[PDB]
Amino acid sequence: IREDTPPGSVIQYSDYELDHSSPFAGGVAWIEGEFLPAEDAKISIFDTGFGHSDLTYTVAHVWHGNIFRLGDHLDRLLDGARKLRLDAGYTKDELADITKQCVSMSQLRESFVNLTVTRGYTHQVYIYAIPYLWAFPPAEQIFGTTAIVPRHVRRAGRNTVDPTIKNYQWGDLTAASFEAKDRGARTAILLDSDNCVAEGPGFNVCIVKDGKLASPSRNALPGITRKTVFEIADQMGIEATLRDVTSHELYDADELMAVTTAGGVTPINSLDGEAIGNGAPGPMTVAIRDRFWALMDEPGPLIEAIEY
Ligand SMILES: Cc1ncc(COP(=O)(O)O)c(C=O)c1O
Repeated sequence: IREDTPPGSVIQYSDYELDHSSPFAGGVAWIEGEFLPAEDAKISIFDTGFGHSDLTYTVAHVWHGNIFRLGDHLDRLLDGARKLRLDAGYTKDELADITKQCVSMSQLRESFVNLTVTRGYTHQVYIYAIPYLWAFPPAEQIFGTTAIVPRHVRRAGRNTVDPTIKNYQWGDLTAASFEAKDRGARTAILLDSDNCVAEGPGFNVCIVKDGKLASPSRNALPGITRKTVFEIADQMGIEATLRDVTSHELYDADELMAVTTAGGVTPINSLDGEAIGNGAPGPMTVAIRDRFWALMDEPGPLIEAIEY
Protein backbone atom coordinates (compact mmCIF):
# COMPACT_ATOMS: atom_id res chain seq x y z
CA ILE A 1 0.00 0.00 0.00
CA ARG A 2 2.98 2.33 0.58
CA GLU A 3 6.72 2.48 0.08
CA ASP A 4 9.52 4.58 1.53
CA THR A 5 9.87 8.02 -0.02
CA PRO A 6 12.68 10.54 0.64
CA PRO A 7 11.99 12.44 3.87
CA GLY A 8 10.88 16.02 3.49
CA SER A 9 10.57 15.55 -0.29
CA VAL A 10 7.57 16.52 -2.43
CA ILE A 11 6.50 12.82 -2.67
CA GLN A 12 4.67 11.48 0.40
CA TYR A 13 2.08 8.69 0.66
CA SER A 14 -1.11 9.10 2.64
CA ASP A 15 -1.23 7.83 6.22
CA TYR A 16 -4.15 5.39 6.57
CA GLU A 17 -5.05 1.74 7.05
CA LEU A 18 -6.94 -0.71 4.82
CA ASP A 19 -10.09 -2.45 6.11
CA HIS A 20 -9.28 -6.10 5.45
CA SER A 21 -12.84 -7.22 6.17
CA SER A 22 -13.55 -6.12 2.59
CA PRO A 23 -12.35 -8.54 -0.09
CA PHE A 24 -11.97 -5.43 -2.31
CA ALA A 25 -9.36 -3.90 0.04
CA GLY A 26 -6.09 -3.18 -1.74
CA GLY A 27 -7.17 -3.89 -5.33
CA VAL A 28 -10.30 -3.85 -7.53
CA ALA A 29 -10.84 -5.08 -11.09
CA TRP A 30 -13.88 -4.62 -13.31
CA ILE A 31 -14.09 -7.48 -15.82
CA GLU A 32 -17.05 -8.56 -17.95
CA GLY A 33 -19.35 -6.10 -16.17
CA GLU A 34 -18.57 -7.21 -12.59
CA PHE A 35 -16.35 -5.65 -9.91
CA LEU A 36 -13.92 -8.21 -8.47
CA PRO A 37 -11.00 -8.33 -5.97
CA ALA A 38 -7.78 -7.70 -7.96
CA GLU A 39 -6.17 -11.02 -6.88
CA ASP A 40 -8.88 -13.11 -8.66
CA ALA A 41 -9.01 -10.85 -11.77
CA LYS A 42 -8.69 -12.99 -14.91
CA ILE A 43 -9.45 -12.78 -18.65
CA SER A 44 -10.15 -15.34 -21.33
CA ILE A 45 -6.95 -16.66 -22.89
CA PHE A 46 -8.80 -16.40 -26.21
CA ASP A 47 -9.27 -12.61 -26.02
CA THR A 48 -7.53 -11.24 -29.12
CA GLY A 49 -6.13 -8.61 -26.78
CA PHE A 50 -3.82 -11.45 -25.78
CA GLY A 51 -3.17 -13.40 -28.96
CA HIS A 52 -2.86 -10.33 -31.22
CA SER A 53 -2.30 -7.63 -28.59
CA ASP A 54 -5.31 -6.09 -30.36
CA LEU A 55 -6.08 -3.39 -27.83
CA THR A 56 -5.38 0.05 -26.49
CA TYR A 57 -5.31 1.29 -22.89
CA THR A 58 -4.59 4.17 -20.59
CA VAL A 59 -3.29 4.52 -17.04
CA ALA A 60 -4.28 7.29 -14.62
CA HIS A 61 -2.91 7.69 -11.11
CA VAL A 62 -4.60 8.51 -7.82
CA TRP A 63 -2.60 10.47 -5.27
CA HIS A 64 -3.88 11.51 -1.83
CA GLY A 65 -7.29 10.23 -2.87
CA ASN A 66 -7.46 12.46 -5.98
CA ILE A 67 -7.57 11.07 -9.51
CA PHE A 68 -5.51 13.09 -11.97
CA ARG A 69 -6.80 14.25 -15.40
CA LEU A 70 -9.21 11.35 -15.73
CA GLY A 71 -11.12 13.16 -18.48
CA ASP A 72 -7.98 13.63 -20.59
CA HIS A 73 -7.15 9.95 -20.13
CA LEU A 74 -10.62 8.85 -21.23
CA ASP A 75 -10.48 11.17 -24.25
CA ARG A 76 -7.13 9.67 -25.24
CA LEU A 77 -8.26 6.09 -24.67
CA LEU A 78 -11.47 6.53 -26.70
CA ASP A 79 -9.72 8.40 -29.49
CA GLY A 80 -7.17 5.61 -29.89
CA ALA A 81 -9.92 2.99 -29.70
CA ARG A 82 -11.70 4.72 -32.58
CA LYS A 83 -8.46 4.67 -34.62
CA LEU A 84 -8.26 0.91 -34.00
CA ARG A 85 -11.96 0.40 -34.90
CA LEU A 86 -12.68 -0.62 -31.32
CA ASP A 87 -16.04 0.14 -29.72
CA ALA A 88 -15.83 0.32 -25.92
CA GLY A 89 -19.62 0.00 -25.63
CA TYR A 90 -19.58 2.53 -22.77
CA THR A 91 -19.66 6.30 -22.83
CA LYS A 92 -16.84 8.41 -21.38
CA ASP A 93 -19.06 9.32 -18.39
CA GLU A 94 -19.96 5.66 -17.79
CA LEU A 95 -16.30 4.64 -17.89
CA ALA A 96 -15.44 7.49 -15.51
CA ASP A 97 -18.04 6.33 -12.99
CA ILE A 98 -16.83 2.73 -13.16
CA THR A 99 -13.19 3.77 -12.84
CA LYS A 100 -13.84 5.96 -9.79
CA GLN A 101 -15.91 3.17 -8.20
CA CYS A 102 -13.00 0.78 -8.73
CA VAL A 103 -10.73 3.16 -6.81
CA SER A 104 -13.29 3.78 -4.06
CA MET A 105 -13.80 0.04 -3.49
CA SER A 106 -10.03 -0.61 -3.38
CA GLN A 107 -9.74 1.98 -0.53
CA LEU A 108 -6.43 3.02 -2.11
CA ARG A 109 -5.49 6.70 -1.66
CA GLU A 110 -2.46 6.13 -3.93
CA SER A 111 -3.23 3.91 -6.89
CA PHE A 112 -2.30 2.85 -10.42
CA VAL A 113 -5.53 2.77 -12.50
CA ASN A 114 -5.64 0.91 -15.83
CA LEU A 115 -8.40 0.99 -18.47
CA THR A 116 -7.93 -1.45 -21.37
CA VAL A 117 -10.18 -1.87 -24.44
CA THR A 118 -9.63 -5.08 -26.47
CA ARG A 119 -11.08 -6.61 -29.58
CA GLY A 120 -12.20 -9.49 -27.47
CA TYR A 121 -13.40 -12.95 -28.51
CA THR A 122 -17.43 -8.62 -29.00
CA HIS A 123 -15.02 -5.92 -27.71
CA GLN A 124 -14.05 -6.02 -24.05
CA VAL A 125 -13.34 -3.33 -21.47
CA TYR A 126 -11.15 -4.23 -18.50
CA ILE A 127 -10.44 -1.84 -15.62
CA TYR A 128 -8.36 -2.19 -12.48
CA ALA A 129 -7.18 -0.07 -9.54
CA ILE A 130 -4.13 -1.50 -7.69
CA PRO A 131 -1.48 -0.06 -5.32
CA TYR A 132 0.69 2.72 -6.72
CA LEU A 133 3.38 1.59 -9.18
CA TRP A 134 6.67 3.40 -9.85
CA ALA A 135 8.37 3.42 -13.25
CA PHE A 136 11.41 4.70 -11.32
CA PRO A 137 11.68 4.36 -7.52
CA PRO A 138 10.81 7.36 -5.34
CA ALA A 139 14.52 7.84 -4.55
CA GLU A 140 15.25 8.27 -8.27
CA GLN A 141 12.36 10.73 -8.69
CA ILE A 142 14.14 12.92 -6.14
CA PHE A 143 17.84 12.21 -6.80
CA GLY A 144 17.74 11.15 -10.48
CA THR A 145 18.27 8.04 -12.59
CA THR A 146 20.69 6.81 -15.29
CA ALA A 147 20.06 6.07 -18.98
CA ILE A 148 21.69 4.62 -22.08
CA VAL A 149 20.87 4.85 -25.77
CA PRO A 150 20.55 1.27 -27.13
CA ARG A 151 23.18 0.07 -29.54
CA HIS A 152 20.91 -2.67 -30.85
CA VAL A 153 17.30 -1.48 -30.60
CA ARG A 154 15.20 1.32 -32.11
CA ARG A 155 11.63 2.34 -31.32
CA ALA A 156 8.96 0.90 -33.61
CA GLY A 157 7.77 3.54 -36.06
CA ARG A 158 4.28 4.97 -36.47
CA ASN A 159 3.84 2.90 -39.67
CA THR A 160 4.52 -0.43 -37.92
CA VAL A 161 3.39 -0.87 -34.30
CA ASP A 162 2.25 2.72 -33.82
CA PRO A 163 3.59 4.32 -30.59
CA THR A 164 1.06 7.15 -30.83
CA ILE A 165 -1.71 4.73 -29.78
CA LYS A 166 -0.91 3.41 -26.33
CA ASN A 167 -0.34 -0.30 -26.54
CA TYR A 168 0.97 -3.42 -24.78
CA GLN A 169 3.37 -4.31 -27.65
CA TRP A 170 6.61 -3.73 -25.81
CA GLY A 171 9.00 -5.93 -27.80
CA ASP A 172 11.42 -3.04 -28.54
CA LEU A 173 10.88 -1.44 -25.12
CA THR A 174 11.64 -4.70 -23.31
CA ALA A 175 14.72 -5.34 -25.47
CA ALA A 176 15.95 -1.82 -24.71
CA SER A 177 15.37 -2.23 -20.97
CA PHE A 178 17.43 -5.47 -21.01
CA GLU A 179 20.24 -3.67 -22.83
CA ALA A 180 20.17 -0.93 -20.22
CA LYS A 181 20.37 -3.44 -17.38
CA ASP A 182 23.19 -5.31 -19.15
CA ARG A 183 25.08 -2.00 -19.33
CA GLY A 184 24.51 -1.01 -15.70
CA ALA A 185 21.97 1.72 -16.47
CA ARG A 186 18.46 2.08 -15.05
CA THR A 187 16.72 2.77 -18.35
CA ALA A 188 16.96 3.40 -22.08
CA ILE A 189 16.11 6.30 -24.40
CA LEU A 190 15.22 4.94 -27.85
CA LEU A 191 15.74 6.63 -31.20
CA ASP A 192 13.46 6.25 -34.21
CA SER A 193 14.54 5.14 -37.68
CA ASP A 194 15.83 8.65 -38.56
CA ASN A 195 17.93 8.91 -35.37
CA CYS A 196 15.41 11.32 -33.80
CA VAL A 197 14.52 10.80 -30.13
CA ALA A 198 11.45 8.60 -29.73
CA GLU A 199 10.61 7.70 -26.10
CA GLY A 200 11.58 5.30 -23.35
CA PRO A 201 10.18 2.04 -22.02
CA GLY A 202 7.09 3.52 -20.33
CA PHE A 203 7.80 7.28 -20.47
CA ASN A 204 8.22 10.31 -22.69
CA VAL A 205 11.55 12.17 -22.69
CA CYS A 206 11.83 15.95 -22.33
CA ILE A 207 15.05 17.72 -23.33
CA VAL A 208 16.19 21.05 -21.84
CA LYS A 209 18.67 23.19 -23.81
CA ASP A 210 19.43 26.91 -23.33
CA GLY A 211 16.43 27.49 -21.10
CA LYS A 212 13.94 25.88 -23.54
CA LEU A 213 12.08 22.57 -23.22
CA ALA A 214 11.52 20.17 -26.16
CA SER A 215 9.91 16.73 -26.51
CA PRO A 216 9.51 14.43 -29.55
CA SER A 217 6.47 14.95 -31.74
CA ARG A 218 6.49 11.85 -33.96
CA ASN A 219 7.31 8.36 -32.58
CA ALA A 220 6.16 8.90 -29.01
CA LEU A 221 2.94 8.55 -27.04
CA PRO A 222 1.16 11.93 -26.63
CA GLY A 223 1.60 11.64 -22.89
CA ILE A 224 -0.60 13.28 -20.28
CA THR A 225 2.34 13.81 -17.95
CA ARG A 226 4.10 15.51 -20.86
CA LYS A 227 0.98 17.62 -21.48
CA THR A 228 1.05 18.62 -17.79
CA VAL A 229 4.77 19.42 -17.89
CA PHE A 230 4.23 21.64 -20.94
CA GLU A 231 1.43 23.50 -19.12
CA ILE A 232 3.65 23.97 -16.07
CA ALA A 233 6.44 25.21 -18.31
CA ASP A 234 4.10 27.66 -20.02
CA GLN A 235 3.03 29.10 -16.64
CA MET A 236 6.74 29.50 -15.66
CA GLY A 237 7.43 31.41 -18.86
CA ILE A 238 9.48 28.58 -20.40
CA GLU A 239 9.11 27.90 -24.11
CA ALA A 240 8.11 24.23 -24.59
CA THR A 241 7.88 22.74 -28.08
CA LEU A 242 6.82 19.38 -29.49
CA ARG A 243 9.24 18.82 -32.35
CA ASP A 244 11.83 16.46 -33.78
CA VAL A 245 14.76 16.24 -31.35
CA THR A 246 17.84 14.88 -33.04
CA SER A 247 20.31 12.46 -31.56
CA HIS A 248 22.81 15.34 -31.56
CA GLU A 249 20.46 17.32 -29.36
CA LEU A 250 19.92 14.39 -26.99
CA TYR A 251 23.62 14.00 -26.35
CA ASP A 252 24.10 17.76 -26.04
CA ALA A 253 21.21 18.37 -23.58
CA ASP A 254 21.54 20.63 -20.52
CA GLU A 255 18.94 18.48 -18.72
CA LEU A 256 17.02 15.30 -19.51
CA MET A 257 13.89 13.98 -17.81
CA ALA A 258 11.52 11.04 -18.07
CA VAL A 259 7.82 11.80 -17.65
CA THR A 260 5.02 9.31 -17.10
CA THR A 261 1.86 8.77 -15.05
CA ALA A 262 3.45 6.14 -12.75
CA GLY A 263 5.76 8.31 -10.68
CA GLY A 264 5.73 11.65 -12.52
CA VAL A 265 8.87 13.60 -13.49
CA THR A 266 12.20 11.78 -13.18
CA PRO A 267 15.56 13.55 -13.64
CA ILE A 268 18.08 11.70 -15.83
CA ASN A 269 21.52 12.33 -14.36
CA SER A 270 23.68 10.62 -16.98
CA LEU A 271 23.47 9.28 -20.53
CA ASP A 272 25.81 6.50 -21.71
CA GLY A 273 27.78 6.91 -18.48
CA GLU A 274 28.42 10.65 -19.05
CA ALA A 275 26.99 13.25 -16.70
CA ILE A 276 24.26 15.47 -18.03
CA GLY A 277 25.11 18.88 -16.58
CA ASN A 278 26.59 18.24 -13.13
CA GLY A 279 25.26 14.71 -13.01
CA ALA A 280 22.44 15.61 -10.62
CA PRO A 281 18.84 16.76 -11.22
CA GLY A 282 18.73 19.94 -13.28
CA PRO A 283 17.12 23.15 -12.06
CA MET A 284 14.27 23.21 -14.57
CA THR A 285 13.50 19.52 -13.97
CA VAL A 286 13.39 20.07 -10.20
CA ALA A 287 11.11 23.11 -10.56
CA ILE A 288 8.69 21.28 -12.86
CA ARG A 289 8.71 18.08 -10.78
CA ASP A 290 7.96 19.90 -7.53
CA ARG A 291 5.16 21.86 -9.17
CA PHE A 292 3.76 18.61 -10.64
CA TRP A 293 3.39 17.02 -7.20
CA ALA A 294 1.82 20.19 -5.77
CA LEU A 295 -0.99 19.86 -8.35
CA MET A 296 -2.14 16.61 -6.68
CA ASP A 297 -3.28 18.53 -3.57
CA GLU A 298 -4.57 21.74 -5.15
CA PRO A 299 -8.30 22.05 -5.83
CA GLY A 300 -8.84 22.46 -9.54
CA PRO A 301 -10.04 20.98 -12.83
CA LEU A 302 -7.07 18.59 -13.14
CA ILE A 303 -8.06 16.56 -10.05
CA GLU A 304 -11.20 14.94 -8.71
CA ALA A 305 -11.60 13.56 -5.21
CA ILE A 306 -12.55 9.90 -4.98
CA GLU A 307 -15.44 9.21 -2.58
CA TYR A 308 -14.36 6.40 -0.28
C1 LIG B 1 5.53 3.92 -24.08
C2 LIG B 1 5.04 5.02 -23.17
N1 LIG B 1 5.31 6.32 -23.50
C3 LIG B 1 4.90 7.38 -22.70
C4 LIG B 1 4.19 7.14 -21.53
C5 LIG B 1 3.76 8.33 -20.67
O1 LIG B 1 2.40 8.61 -20.92
P1 LIG B 1 1.48 9.28 -19.74
O2 LIG B 1 2.23 10.48 -19.21
O3 LIG B 1 0.21 9.64 -20.40
O4 LIG B 1 1.36 8.22 -18.68
C6 LIG B 1 3.87 5.83 -21.21
C7 LIG B 1 3.15 5.44 -19.94
O5 LIG B 1 3.75 4.64 -19.21
C8 LIG B 1 4.29 4.77 -22.03
O6 LIG B 1 3.99 3.50 -21.64
